[PDB]
Amino acid sequence: KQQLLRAATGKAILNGIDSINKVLEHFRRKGINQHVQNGYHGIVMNNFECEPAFYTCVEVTAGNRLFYHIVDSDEVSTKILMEFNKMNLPGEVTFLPLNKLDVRDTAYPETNDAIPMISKLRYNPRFDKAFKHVFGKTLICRSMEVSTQLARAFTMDCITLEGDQVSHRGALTGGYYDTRLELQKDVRKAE
Amino acid sequence: RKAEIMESIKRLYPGSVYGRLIDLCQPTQKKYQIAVTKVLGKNMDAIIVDSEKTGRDCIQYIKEQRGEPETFLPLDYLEVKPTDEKLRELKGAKLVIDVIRYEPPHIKKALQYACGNALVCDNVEDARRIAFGGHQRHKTVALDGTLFQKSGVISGGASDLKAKARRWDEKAVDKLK
Repeated sequence: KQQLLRAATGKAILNGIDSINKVLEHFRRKGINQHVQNGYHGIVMNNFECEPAFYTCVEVTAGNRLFYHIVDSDEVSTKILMEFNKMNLPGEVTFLPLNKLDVRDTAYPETNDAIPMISKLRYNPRFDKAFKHVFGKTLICRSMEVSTQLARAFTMDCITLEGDQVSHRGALTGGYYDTRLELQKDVRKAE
Repeated sequence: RKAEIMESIKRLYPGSVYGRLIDLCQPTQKKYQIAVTKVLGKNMDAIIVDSEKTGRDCIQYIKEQRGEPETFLPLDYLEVKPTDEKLRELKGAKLVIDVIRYEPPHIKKALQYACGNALVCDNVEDARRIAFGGHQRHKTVALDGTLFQKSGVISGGASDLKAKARRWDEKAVDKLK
């Protein structure tokens, strides 16, 4: 059951969880560093919900920011790495530190051919600056070409429901998309 | 595998596909390989083209071939900021783009884009002190590949960054190829 997801994840990204987890239990078995375990909140992908029409654009918008780890602060963020690196473990780990986060206040264009991607995710409000960091700047646009207009005129990343992307600085991303949030759903369903 | 599509776009539109960033630049000293490899990240495979148009056609061509998604930085529309050269005075680190060598000189944009005013410091405590300590924060990376962004994000995995930085080495060996 659970292994269906991991297969979609690649040893690269998995080794960073397996490792970030061995460090967590290590502090635990030794009974040191409590603030750390009391301030680790899971990865981006296990802390929000969205409707299945947006699986593709939400998933590609975020790529692997999908595994950034919500943590309380910069000090819980660093101690996990110090030991991660000391134990010479298979990287990598990225932290969204709630105490430190700094996200730019943006107002979206009153446009009727685009919607704020974040207005379509359900998540705990304790975890706001984090989701605003990952999603707080990308619109979901009506067509490949609407993306272009909006991403050029305004400072917003754009993306269609089918995954075609254009950055606010000009970068173009596109290719053939097959068929992670999907199986994250199925597995949330057992438990 | 998929780079057999990569040449395919270099062929089709002959003079207009520069290639991916690994091919157009290199970190000066072996020292900075790990810091540069952390700052560039995904943008090391980011295909630099001449126009937004060739960008677009390359994505269309890719979809037809049913191939994995690629990123194109179009030198014609790429919207980058000028390097804040006042940061060359910071008394601990030096700008990251000052430690990369590229060519041709006009792809300079693709670099101001991947790098911006990123900084590279010696140890972790230094990268932190001058990323978070100032009135304005600065993206800062240490030589072991631990990154402190202006957004508050923090990241690492010194052992993976090490294996990843070896692509620069295999890339030199192809200078003799």
